[PDB]
Amino acid sequence: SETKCTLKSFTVEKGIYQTSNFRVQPTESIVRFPNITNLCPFGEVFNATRFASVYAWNRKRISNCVADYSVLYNSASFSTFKCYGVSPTKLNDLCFTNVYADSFVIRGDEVRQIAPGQTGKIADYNYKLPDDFTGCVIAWNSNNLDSNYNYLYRLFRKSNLKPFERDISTEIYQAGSTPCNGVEGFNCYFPLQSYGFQPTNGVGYQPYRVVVLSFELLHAPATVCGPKKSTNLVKNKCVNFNFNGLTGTGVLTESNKKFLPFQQFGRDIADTTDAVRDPQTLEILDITPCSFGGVSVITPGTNTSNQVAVLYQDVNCTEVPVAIHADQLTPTWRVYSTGSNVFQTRAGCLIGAEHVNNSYECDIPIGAGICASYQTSQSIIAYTMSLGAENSCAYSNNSIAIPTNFTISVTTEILPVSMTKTSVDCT
Amino acid sequence: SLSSTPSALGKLQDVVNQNAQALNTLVKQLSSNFGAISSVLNDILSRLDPPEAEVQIDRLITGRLQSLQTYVTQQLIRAAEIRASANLAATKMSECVLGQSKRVDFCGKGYHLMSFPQSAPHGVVFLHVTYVPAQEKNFTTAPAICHDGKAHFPREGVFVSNGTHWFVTQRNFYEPQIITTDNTFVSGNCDVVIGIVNNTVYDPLQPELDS
Amino acid sequence: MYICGDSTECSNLLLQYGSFCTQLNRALTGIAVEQDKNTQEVFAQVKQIYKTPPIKDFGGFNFSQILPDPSKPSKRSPIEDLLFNKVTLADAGFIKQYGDCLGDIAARDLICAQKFNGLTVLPPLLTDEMIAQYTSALLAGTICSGWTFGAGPALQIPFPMQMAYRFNGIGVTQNVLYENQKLIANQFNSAIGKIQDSLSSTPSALGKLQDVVNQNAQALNTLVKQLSSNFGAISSVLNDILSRLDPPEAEVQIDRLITGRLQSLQTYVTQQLIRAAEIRASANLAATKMSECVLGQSKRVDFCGKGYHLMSFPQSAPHGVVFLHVTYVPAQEKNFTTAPAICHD
Amino acid sequence: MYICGDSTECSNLLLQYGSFCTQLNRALTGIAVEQDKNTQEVFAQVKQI
Ligand SMILES: *[C@@H]1O[C@H](CO)[C@@H](O[C@@H]2O[C@H](CO)[C@@H](O[C@@H]3O[C@H](CO)[C@@H](O)[C@H](O)[C@@H]3O)[C@H](O)[C@H]2NC(C)=O)[C@H](O)[C@H]1NC(C)=O
Ligand SMILES: *[C@@H]1O[C@H](CO)[C@@H](O[C@@H]2O[C@H](CO)[C@@H](O[C@@H]3O[C@H](CO)[C@@H](O)[C@H](O)[C@@H]3O)[C@H](O)[C@H]2NC(C)=O)[C@H](O)[C@H]1NC(C)=O
Ligand SMILES: *[C@@H]1O[C@H](CO)[C@@H](O[C@@H]2O[C@H](CO)[C@@H](O)[C@H](O)[C@H]2NC(C)=O)[C@H](O)[C@H]1NC(C)=O
Ligand SMILES: *[C@@H]1O[C@H](CO)[C@@H](O[C@@H]2O[C@H](CO)[C@@H](O)[C@H](O)[C@H]2NC(C)=O)[C@H](O)[C@H]1NC(C)=O
Ligand SMILES: *[C@@H]1O[C@H](CO)[C@@H](O[C@@H]2O[C@H](CO)[C@@H](O)[C@H](O)[C@H]2NC(C)=O)[C@H](O)[C@H]1NC(C)=O
Ligand SMILES: *[C@@H]1O[C@H](CO)[C@@H](O[C@@H]2O[C@H](CO)[C@@H](O)[C@H](O)[C@H]2NC(C)=O)[C@H](O)[C@H]1NC(C)=O
Ligand SMILES: *[C@@H]1O[C@H](CO)[C@@H](O[C@@H]2O[C@H](CO)[C@@H](O)[C@H](O)[C@H]2NC(C)=O)[C@H](O)[C@H]1NC(C)=O
Ligand SMILES: *[C@@H]1O[C@H](CO)[C@@H](O)[C@H](O)[C@H]1NC(C)=O
Ligand SMILES: *[C@@H]1O[C@H](CO)[C@@H](O)[C@H](O)[C@H]1NC(C)=O
Ligand SMILES: *[C@@H]1O[C@H](CO)[C@@H](O)[C@H](O)[C@H]1NC(C)=O
Ligand SMILES: *[C@@H]1O[C@H](CO)[C@@H](O)[C@H](O)[C@H]1NC(C)=O
Repeated sequence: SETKCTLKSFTVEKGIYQTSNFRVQPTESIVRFPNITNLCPFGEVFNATRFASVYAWNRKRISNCVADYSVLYNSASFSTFKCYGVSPTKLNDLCFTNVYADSFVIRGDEVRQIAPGQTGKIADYNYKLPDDFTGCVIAWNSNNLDSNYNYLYRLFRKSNLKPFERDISTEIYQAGSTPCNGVEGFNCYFPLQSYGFQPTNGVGYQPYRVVVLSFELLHAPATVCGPKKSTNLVKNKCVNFNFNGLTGTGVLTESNKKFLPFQQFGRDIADTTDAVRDPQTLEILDITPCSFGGVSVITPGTNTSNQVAVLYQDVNCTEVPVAIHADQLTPTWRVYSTGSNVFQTRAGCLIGAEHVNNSYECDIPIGAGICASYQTSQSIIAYTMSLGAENSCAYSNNSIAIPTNFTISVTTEILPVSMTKTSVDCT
Repeated sequence: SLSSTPSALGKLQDVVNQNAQALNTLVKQLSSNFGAISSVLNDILSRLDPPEAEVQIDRLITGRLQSLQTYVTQQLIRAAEIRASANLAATKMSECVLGQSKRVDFCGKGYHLMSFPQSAPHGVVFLHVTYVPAQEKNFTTAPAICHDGKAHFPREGVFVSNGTHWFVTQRNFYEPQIITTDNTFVSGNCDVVIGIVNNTVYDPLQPELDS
Repeated sequence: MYICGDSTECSNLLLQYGSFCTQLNRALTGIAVEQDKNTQEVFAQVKQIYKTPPIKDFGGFNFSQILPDPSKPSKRSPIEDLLFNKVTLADAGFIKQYGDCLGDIAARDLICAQKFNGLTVLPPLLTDEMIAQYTSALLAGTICSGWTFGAGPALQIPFPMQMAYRFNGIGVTQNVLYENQKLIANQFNSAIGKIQDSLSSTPSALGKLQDVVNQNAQALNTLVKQLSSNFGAISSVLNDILSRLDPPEAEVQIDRLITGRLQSLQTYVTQQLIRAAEIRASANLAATKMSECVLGQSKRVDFCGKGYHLMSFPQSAPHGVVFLHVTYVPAQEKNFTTAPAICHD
Repeated sequence: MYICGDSTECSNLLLQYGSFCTQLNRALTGIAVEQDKNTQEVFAQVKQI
């Protein structure tokens, strides 16, 4: 049936057919995580009374602690929770490295400015995010909680602000051809300008408190993970591993990789992680993806019989049920995973075809000199193809062989000459 | 032989099957979203304003252009293959129907005699009339025959022996002949050749001279 | 597996692109079947397996360097054994299938199916032993019979007599061989020895075969190395896009990855189809040379060597065939005065 | 130069795609070498002048 679906037909002709994988691969998951047990200093980023202004936004380096982002993610005190490059739901299981938390205060119209790749006034002169930024921006209205000319900004910056940099210089900006003598004149103004927050001025000018959390990644073993539970790792079975945020699906198997102590991940030529170091126990488990897919069925044609043989490409006949995950397969599929007709050819493990010691012409080419044929009661037999009839002309000097008769034989050579002339109207 | 064997014209039917499969795949690739909200342009156009319908229409355009390019490339490759086969067929018609070819196995298993063309759907069938030897017989052979001080080699033939006497035949048909001077030529004495045997080469002039 | 390895979210999106993987698999299967047919057409010309000559006295001709060597694990001639050591996969990038790609080597492995990113190398239908047996049968039939074994029943003939026939074929009488038989045999043996020495000494002797392997490994190393390209997405790994982004804003990066990897696969398949056409042309030429020169004597000039063709001997080589063309070359010319006709009375 | 003609931003954006520019150069170089091989094969039959 898998072959009939691969060819999208209800009738299958004689031969070998490579079959696409229609089977249930996925299974349980593991969340193996490091041994860090302490809450991050996330409390003093959102419940602090003092907040430095936007021109002097305050940055803290959170590292080496667990932090339940769900406690921030569930609170209704926030209005904008815009996450770029990540999903707030997935912030829990993800383990990042070297989290950065910046905090400041802006006005209502200025909240939109806090976003990657955007031109504005504070976004261009006071706090500029990178063009690509993996993290979140959380801004909440605090109108009747902070309003007062304490908060200020840099109205007149020279050209712009390099992303992720601070500048609190009080030098007077030069805004004209006349060189700035040092005191603010007609061509010179104070960049440090403050707007007095009023308790009743309008929604646009209501103060807002903003925190930007940036989680850099691909920066050596991560430390700041979420509130995940380190589950017991299970080998030799399909899993969904989460080794320090290294999500993936496959089979974990004990490996002989040397894995010098500083190395942690391991990769193949295609830059795909085919190994891992378990954070709890420093053991190397290579990852072999599930969904075998390398299966070819041998059919004598559905017109003749519904019997089939199954060839697993390079699997070893003992390891056939371990591969293809025969435990999860249907019972009709399991008949072709083990039995009394297993035969190990150099082209793989063949199940369902009985090996015979005779040799005939190749009917269905299996490979490596092995062929298969439906013969009679009737069954599929696998043999070694015979090269030809075994004759021998006895070479003898001073002896010749001369024909005393002839035969007129008419052969037949078919040669294609032309194919169908077709045209396609592209439009 | 042509009728009883089912897959006799297999390579002529493969052309039709391949063309039909390619065209069917090209037609069926018109029912794929390629990421768009639908695989029908009218559904996209009747549900979406132009600025937002342009994205889905562009996705459909890219997918269908990719399908057309794949079809044209595979058709160019197949046309190159068919052109090679047609050049071979033209060479075979020139060298085997219009002549007699000495090339081995070019026009059948055996010594080529003639060929006959027969048109078939999308191709040509050559009936190769050839000559195959049969009913072999083993004889004793000698590179040369030593007459009185001279070595005789067969002009066009080979020396065989039916057990007691020596004949010279043609190499492709047993037609033994009496070894005479008109059958052989002399190229020295009986010292250099390895395997030279002793026999008599009859001269078809001594009986005339006697009488 | 190459595009959306063990990812159901990616597989569902790949389903929206129609039957593209089906076309790619059909093309690659056709290429592999054609690769088997090429060897079957070149080597399986005559299907009568003639035994290696036991009587090793052919009037002076040696033939030991081209006939199978019984004192070897494989019945390969010394020249064949020397040819099989000159084509190497050491510089090939996809040499990593040296992990015993016949049933795994260490614990389970599962190489050449799911250890790489979906790329496998199927084994040829005709093993090297079978190809060597075919070549040995051709050599034995040529030695015992000549050209008669390729045009009907094999007709035995002493080798000096067959060489006299082949001398007559090029326009030189039989006595020219029957007199300098020892000289011709010594020249043939020396030429075969020189061929062996030149093959053993020159490093890049089998440059045509090796350049094939280096062309098929480079085409595969490009395929794996294009799995590390993000193609504009946020990452080159689907397992990171899925573990970071929610479905609605992840299906815009997964679509980019799918498009890039599909384009890479299509490029590989197209270039491989063109290369397969070139190899098919070469295999057709090799089959024609086996038919017209190993199984006969060819009058076509420079088709089977520089000179007047006498005979040819096949030798299997990694992914190819080596023809040893024995030809007759005139030498030691001399000036004479010639006339069109002679006026008698 | 054909795709991103003298543009650092475009050249950097083109690096996201893999060896899609080395492959084309390799193919064109192979064709160019094969042309010289064809010319040598047809005409340079006998080396004696
Ligand atoms: C900043 O300080 C505020 C002060 O309100 C914190 O909000 C408070 O957080 C606690 C702990 O999560 C909440 O307690 C919870 O309340 C309900 C009771 O029905 C239930 O979900 C739990 O059992 C738990 O007791 C509390 O309700 C919440 N208060 C308000 C007004 O929202 C906040 O967590 C502090 N930290 C940050 C980062 O904002
Ligand atoms: C056909 O030619 C081959 C060589 O191409 C001849 O075989 C060679 O035979 C000579 C004489 O026996 C060998 O020389 C000696 O052989 C043994 C080796 O243990 C030893 O006595 C000496 O060290 C010396 O090498 C020679 O090695 C051998 N060559 C090979 C490659 O095996 C063969 O005799 C010829 N056939 C005939 C004349 O029927
Ligand atoms: C070999 O052939 C020769 C020639 O045909 C045979 O000798 C002849 O035999 C016939 C039949 O007995 C006689 O009529 C002739 O007179 C014989 N000719 C001579 C010249 O003697 C000979 O018998 C054949 N040998 C064998 C063994 O078959
Ligand atoms: C063929 O006939 C010649 C006749 O000359 C034989 O040569 C003689 O052989 C004998 C016996 O070996 C010698 O004693 C003579 O000296 C040889 N004479 C000459 C002139 O060389 C020759 O041996 C015969 N061949 C066979 C096979 O019998
Ligand atoms: C090639 O033919 C020659 C014919 O002379 C054979 O040499 C004779 O062989 C017989 C049979 O063994 C011996 O009784 C003779 O003594 C041999 N004669 C000479 C002069 O040596 C030779 O054996 C044949 N070749 C092979 C390989 O059998
Ligand atoms: C046959 O005669 C020709 C001239 O008709 C000779 O050619 C000469 O070759 C020598 C040596 O290479 C040159 O120095 C002369 O200039 C050639 N002459 C001409 C007219 O080109 C040729 O060498 C002679 N062949 C033999 C075998 O003696
Ligand atoms: C030798 O060649 C010469 C020159 O071609 C021939 O001489 C001719 O002989 C005939 C018959 O006697 C005369 O009529 C002619 O006048 C002669 N020609 C010249 C130019 O003098 C002569 O015939 C040839 N001889 C032979 C035997 O062929
Ligand atoms: C982490 O703790 C577990 C027990 O909870 C222990 O088995 C493991 O060795 C510890 N890992 C490290 C790196 O100390
Ligand atoms: C793999 O197959 C070999 C024979 O090819 C066999 O000896 C070996 O036991 C198999 N491997 C396992 C793990 O059973
Ligand atoms: C078949 O051949 C094998 C060796 O390949 C041998 O062990 C076995 O006994 C043979 N079986 C029969 C029934 O002859
Ligand atoms: C002789 O010819 C017969 C057929 O006529 C054949 O069977 C046999 O092998 C040949 N050779 C010898 C040496 O008898």
